[PDB]
Amino acid sequence: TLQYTATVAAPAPLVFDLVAGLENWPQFHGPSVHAEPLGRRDGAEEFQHWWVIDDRTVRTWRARWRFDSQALRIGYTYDPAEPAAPAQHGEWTFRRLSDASTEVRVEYELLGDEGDAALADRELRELVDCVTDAAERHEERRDLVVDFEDPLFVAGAVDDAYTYLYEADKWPERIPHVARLVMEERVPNIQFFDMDTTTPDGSAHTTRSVRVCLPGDKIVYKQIQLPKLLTGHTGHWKFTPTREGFVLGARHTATIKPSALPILGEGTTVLDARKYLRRVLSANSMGNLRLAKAFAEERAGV
Repeated sequence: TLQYTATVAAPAPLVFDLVAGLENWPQFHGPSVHAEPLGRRDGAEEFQHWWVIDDRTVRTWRARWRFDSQALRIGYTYDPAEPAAPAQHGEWTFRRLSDASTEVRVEYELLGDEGDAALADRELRELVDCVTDAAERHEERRDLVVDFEDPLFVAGAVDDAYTYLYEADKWPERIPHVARLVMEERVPNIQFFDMDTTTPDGSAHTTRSVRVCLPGDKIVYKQIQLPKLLTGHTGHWKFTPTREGFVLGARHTATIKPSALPILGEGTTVLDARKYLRRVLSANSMGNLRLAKAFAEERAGV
């Protein structure tokens, strides 16, 4: 049995919550793109995981988790991943050292012979490092992290709006200011693209996104090449049926980089950056939502 232990300057329940909240790892852990709950399996919670492991490759695998918020323990088993990574079995424990200090310990084993133990060790340490940072900077992140979702009712079929937001390779001809989009989808329903967006002031900004596409449900994405103002940006396009149509949701979770605040002008505060992002990101997304809505409603005979 292998082991890694670290000290986190935050309360144990907060650290436990960060690790247990699998769907939110993408908010503070670089490689994490999504985690999708798949139901129970005799008391365990089954999940599918997606990590971006280089700028054109995603690793996905199935896992089963056991969360104990009373004992502050988390058990997990990973099936073998694609591309190959070994099966793994482990346990997290979170131990009080003081009111605001915690000892995190992970004990685990790789199953089988074919793994890269060095790689697995480094990946665990980076995850624990990210947990540590998110926990220790919890109060600061309440100001740096801009998290919101804007909905729009659509009187039509989910599949039509889903197709519209899924076929991003067509956006340059459909969505204003989308000047270029270079799509890669070698693995079905896992997309990478570079995108150039123009703005009224001349300049054009390139970003790169990775998306996990869940047909009929949602598209979850993460920007892996970011604007200078951000250290993180995740979001989705979500489709929620109602009795009279469905409600398309555009979420953004964007993390401000304090050192880049001056990019918005002399005197820019964190709140100024939050206001900028909330307005600019929602305006861009609402443009997409209204286009997807029109597309779906047209196909529904209005």
